[PDB]
Amino acid sequence: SHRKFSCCRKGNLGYLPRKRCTRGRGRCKTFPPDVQGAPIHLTAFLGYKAGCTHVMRFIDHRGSNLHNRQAIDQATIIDAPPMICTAIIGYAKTPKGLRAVTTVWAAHIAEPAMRRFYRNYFHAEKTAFSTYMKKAADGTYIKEQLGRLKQHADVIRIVAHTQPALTPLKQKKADIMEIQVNGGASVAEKVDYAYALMEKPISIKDVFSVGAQIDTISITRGRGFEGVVTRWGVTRLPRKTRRGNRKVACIGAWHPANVQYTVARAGQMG
Amino acid sequence: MMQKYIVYGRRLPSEKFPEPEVFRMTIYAPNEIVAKSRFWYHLKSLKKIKRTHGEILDCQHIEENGDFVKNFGVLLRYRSRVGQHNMYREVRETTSARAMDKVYSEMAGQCRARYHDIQIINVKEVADEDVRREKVAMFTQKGVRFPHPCPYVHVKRAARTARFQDRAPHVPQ
Amino acid sequence: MPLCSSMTIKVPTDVECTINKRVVTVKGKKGTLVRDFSHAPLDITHANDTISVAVWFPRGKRNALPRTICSHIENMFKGVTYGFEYKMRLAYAHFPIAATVVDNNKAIEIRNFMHQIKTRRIECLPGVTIAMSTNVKDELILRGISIEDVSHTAARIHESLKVPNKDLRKFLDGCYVSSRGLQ
Amino acid sequence: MEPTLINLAREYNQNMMICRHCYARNPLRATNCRRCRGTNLRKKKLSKYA
Amino acid sequence: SYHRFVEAGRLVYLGDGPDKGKLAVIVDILSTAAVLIDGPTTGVKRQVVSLRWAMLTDQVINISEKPTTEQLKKEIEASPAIDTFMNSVWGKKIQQQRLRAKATFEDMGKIAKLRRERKMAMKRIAMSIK
Amino acid sequence: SRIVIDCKGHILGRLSAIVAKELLHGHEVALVRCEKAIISGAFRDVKAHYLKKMHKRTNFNHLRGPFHFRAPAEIVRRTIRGMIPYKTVRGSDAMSRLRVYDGIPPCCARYKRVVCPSAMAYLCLRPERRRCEVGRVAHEIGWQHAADVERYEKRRLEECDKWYQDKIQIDKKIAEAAEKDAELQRINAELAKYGY
RNA sequence: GCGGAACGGCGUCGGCCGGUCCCGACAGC
RNA sequence: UUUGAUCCUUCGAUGUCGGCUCUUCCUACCGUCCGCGCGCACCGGCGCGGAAGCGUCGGAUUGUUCACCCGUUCAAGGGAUC
RNA sequence: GACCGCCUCUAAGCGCGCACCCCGCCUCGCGCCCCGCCCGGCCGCGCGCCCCAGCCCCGUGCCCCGUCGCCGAGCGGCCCC
Ligand SMILES: [K+]
Ligand SMILES: [K+]
Ligand SMILES: [Mg+2]
Ligand SMILES: [Mg+2]
Ligand SMILES: [Mg+2]
Ligand SMILES: [Mg+2]
Ligand code: NA
Ligand code: NA
Ligand code: NA
Ligand code: NA
Ligand SMILES: [Zn+2]
Repeated sequence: SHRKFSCCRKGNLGYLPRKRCTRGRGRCKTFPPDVQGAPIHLTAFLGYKAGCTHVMRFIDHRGSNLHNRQAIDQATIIDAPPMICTAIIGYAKTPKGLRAVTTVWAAHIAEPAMRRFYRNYFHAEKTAFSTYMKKAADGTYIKEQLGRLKQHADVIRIVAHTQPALTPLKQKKADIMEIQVNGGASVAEKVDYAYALMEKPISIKDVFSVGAQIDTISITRGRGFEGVVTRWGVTRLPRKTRRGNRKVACIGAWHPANVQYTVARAGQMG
Repeated sequence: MMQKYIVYGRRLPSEKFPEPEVFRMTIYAPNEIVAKSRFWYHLKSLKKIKRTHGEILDCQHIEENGDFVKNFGVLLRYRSRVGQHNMYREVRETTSARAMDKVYSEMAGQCRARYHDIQIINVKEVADEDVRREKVAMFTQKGVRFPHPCPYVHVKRAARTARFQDRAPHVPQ
Repeated sequence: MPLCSSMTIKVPTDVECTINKRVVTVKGKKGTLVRDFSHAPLDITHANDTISVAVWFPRGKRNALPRTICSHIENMFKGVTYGFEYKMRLAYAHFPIAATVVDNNKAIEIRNFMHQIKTRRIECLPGVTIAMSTNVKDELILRGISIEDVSHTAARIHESLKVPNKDLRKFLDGCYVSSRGLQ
Repeated sequence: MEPTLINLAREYNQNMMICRHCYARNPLRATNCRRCRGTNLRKKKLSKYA
Repeated sequence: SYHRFVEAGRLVYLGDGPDKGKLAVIVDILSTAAVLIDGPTTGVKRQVVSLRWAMLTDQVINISEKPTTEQLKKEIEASPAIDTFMNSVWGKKIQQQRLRAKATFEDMGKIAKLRRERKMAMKRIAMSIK
Repeated sequence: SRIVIDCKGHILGRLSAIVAKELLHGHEVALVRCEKAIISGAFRDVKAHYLKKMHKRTNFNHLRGPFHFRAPAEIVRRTIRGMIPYKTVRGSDAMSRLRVYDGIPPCCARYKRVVCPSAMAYLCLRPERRRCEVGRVAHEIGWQHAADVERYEKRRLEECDKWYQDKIQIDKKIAEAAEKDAELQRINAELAKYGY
């Protein structure tokens, strides 16, 4: 028979499964769309969370009770040491989706990236890019590869890495990220702009501006194995229950003779 | 596929009717067994003579010529699911036996009436000046022309043997 | 007709037309105009300044095509020799409706309908021009060589002006078509 | 409004037929509803402010 | 548009039925579904066939309104429509197919051997001279 | 040798039947330009049918099937699979001999293509019957690559057009050389006695 | 081309019975 | 989704009412969405078609389902071994 | 805008359109791709397009994957790290 009173389900089914993230860090799935003719600019940056604090500001918001007075707001600080560009990658739009054309690496690579290429730097034999750095001593090979990219690509991204030595972290290897280049009038302008800042530092001051809005991607705090009351927010059972009261009383009907994926269960949280 | 038969029949002579009257009918049927069955069917209803009280004197098959085209008018009655109806139809054919086939196929396809549900009242040949239906009339005129009504059939028929071909064939017209 | 249904029309002298695979092109002193009919099975023939349209084996709804196609062709002819002119009337009771033509007669802006706050913009279809009547006071004129485009634009305007959630028998306002013709 | 203007509006907003089955708008001398094919048609009622 | 029409005197090629592969002439029309044909000089007797069997040709013969069997024969023999049809592309192809119609299992082997040589000869020719 | 069929203008079901029979007999077949296959019926009815088909899923876990593909090539492959005993070794090997593509990719651009006229729409449907292409339905139910397929096909078609004239001249030269050559004349004369 | 009724259809094809009509019907004396 | 009529399966046992908790499904639609009609001036009401996304609550008495009353953003009906 | 001289939102054609439907964003993700260390082994031989009430002269061709074919180049694919 029918449930007597109206109530919604508990929790969002669009965030399933609730499992530990298997990606090393937060990754940018999509980049902002590219519009031709706008000034050429970068679209993303990578930093580290530092703290929170107060601010007092003046609110000019026509039509609200706050329009001409002060407000105390919460703010978050993110540490953003400069990034080093070190490679260029181009993609082609295809009936099968986005396919890479080729990636061109700079002549000289810094120690943090090399460290990122191994698991134990002290013992590991140092062979990554050993042949490549001899070929690319002169600019000819780089020019040829960039000509290929100019004649065959639709989307241009650069590869930058962080410098953990400028932070209080214990890590010594760097994080490598791809950053898209948006704007310009053609792919050649994008390729030249990307080539103009290879092996050079990039400051967050040149990416974002004050008053604009951004998205933040990360990995939330961990809690381990957790029960339904805290994992899904279901109601606790009354005090007289035998065998405890932190659970879901009924986990299904007789038919279907299975458990549905829409029922709350215990497992990993955070 | 019909034939046309002339059947003669009579009631067996009795003591008070030494020489009974003879009856002749024209029947269209696929063979002579069916022809005699239909003869007795009509004689029972119209003259109160059953197969058991009578005899068949002769069932003679008659073959027509079949060179030119004539217009035939057929008057019939058939039983539907809601009673009985009369009907006049016009057909164009070379023989009266071939016209009956066309009539029976049209009745089967359009009204859903079978052989034993139909009674043929009269079959006559009509002149080009007294045709009643528009299709026959439009085909009786002189110098009538039209393009091939279904030239795709020739191309389709040949594709059954030649399954895979190096180009799509055209339909000549 | 039982074997084939056909109809014929006359080609005027000032107009010249060409036919090919059911694509009819007409040229006149007002411009050129093209239509496509390859969506129907038709036999179009040109002989001694007459167009004839025939359909073989007219079965069912195939019998309705030759006459409508002939009407479309005659409309093309009358458009090329001299275009169409639809006239609209602005009907209002209390708040006058203010209409302004922008983009060199290629669009119009309507403001203050029923004293509303939002404004309406409609774009004339290719080959359609819009202007306000100099003689008559509250009038709209749209001209063009294709009867389809101008009537479509008039319908667009009329549907754009619509009173919501009232008794439409009593609240009568908007633009209405008052005349269709040539000149 | 001029009376002629009211005549123009009304011919767009008052004069039609209404099907007693589905309530659809039908032309002024139609015998069958364009939607349900039925034949029980009516006349759109006149406003009191004629 | 249309160029070949179902009419009296039109030459017709039979592509299906017991008498497929022969030429005949239309003498009368029964309906949009059947015609009365006759080929006095090609091996076809007078009979009624459905138009689904007859492929229209480009030739037309001038014949009397309702000719008889013997009358039609002289009328056909007095005309060049048949002779000029066989010399066309379609006529030559029909002759070739008639030739193919008579073949056994021994000549199937010989034909295949010659086909193999032709394929090899074509490859050598194309390579040698572009 | 592989049979490569150009599925432009073919009726989906009839082509599937022919291809399944060919696959079970040990032939390898590839289908190209699958977005141009045709389904008879008004676009509304076809779309409603496909939406209804997409509505069936295992209630207690949608990852347990049935799966509903959106690209035209996978739609065609599923239609073919419906006509084959794919749960046995004999039928499982047949489905591994089949390749389906949207457009004409480089892996197949150099083959000789054929058609099956018995399954083509201009011979199978009456003129006034409605029809639609599988590409439009696929786009309406979630396919993402229609515009890219169109762009690539345009580029390839122009490039192919550039290639036709060289073939024209080379073919003319080859024909003249073949006519001149004497050994071929003997073979042609020998074959002419059999009507070939 | 759903199991399916009273009852509707100017969907298409085929009929039966009655009127009016080149002495000009029908739809626009 | 009522209650009857019947006795096909189950007496070497399928734990027999309601509440609490939790999920899913139906539509024969109560509010919200889009159209049309009115004996539709406005406000407010009433009728019809498409539409199942969201909402459909807190209390007093009763084991109660149900019922009944107070209040509020004014408060449709059902299924899943009743 | 016709069948049905008139009238008709429909029969062919065209426009606008719903808290519903589908997609994006968002969560998971088998398999693939690029690059690095390396620069390897194997397999195959075959491209005109467009329309069907112009169908531009048709109603063919292939029919030998060994049945004698197997170099190179080119193009395509697979394997290993
Ligand atoms: K509920
Ligand atoms: K028991
Ligand atoms: Mg207890
Ligand atoms: Mg149990
Ligand atoms: Mg038990
Ligand atoms: Mg409903
Ligand atoms: Na079950
Ligand atoms: Na029950
Ligand atoms: Na129960
Ligand atoms: Na969202
Ligand atoms: Zn109605």
